Amino acid sequence: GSDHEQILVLDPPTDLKFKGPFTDVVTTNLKLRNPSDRKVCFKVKTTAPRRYCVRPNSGIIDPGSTVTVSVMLQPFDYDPNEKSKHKFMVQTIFAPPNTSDMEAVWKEAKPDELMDSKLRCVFEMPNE
Amino acid sequence: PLGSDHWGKGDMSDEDDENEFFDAPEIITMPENLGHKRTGSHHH
Repeated sequence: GSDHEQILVLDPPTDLKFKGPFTDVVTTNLKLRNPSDRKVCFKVKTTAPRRYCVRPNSGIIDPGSTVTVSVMLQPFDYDPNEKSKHKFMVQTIFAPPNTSDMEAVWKEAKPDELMDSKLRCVFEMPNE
Repeated sequence: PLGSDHWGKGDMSDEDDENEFFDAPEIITMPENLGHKRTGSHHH
């Protein structure tokens, strides 16, 4: 096994769940918590930017603190024979204690210091 | 409804990838892409 976790805790940690008929937008909130004694920049990525929306898109979390990220998944024509192809990814790196620019942290960040984790999109019907 | 004063960065990328990850916008305003199709088709 060659898979490992980022500094940020995620909730749900495994996969993003979308429950509702897909005739309209589904809203799914993801809770991200920081276990560390340091500030950390976060970013969200998705498989389709015209089918998934992420209100914050990115930010910074304080030591011991939590941020809730709302995902808005757009309506589509679901098929019971078709399989889910969609995923989410969250990227994180440590921020310095004295900056006013979050983009500069990602430009000073190295490919060996950058953390990420990945999650699938799950689809569930109301059945009522 | 939702939006920001400056957003939607990142362009000109092309790589081999299992699903293609994108930088997940705050909200969708311009689906797919623009093109030359106007007021039906052909009749040139």
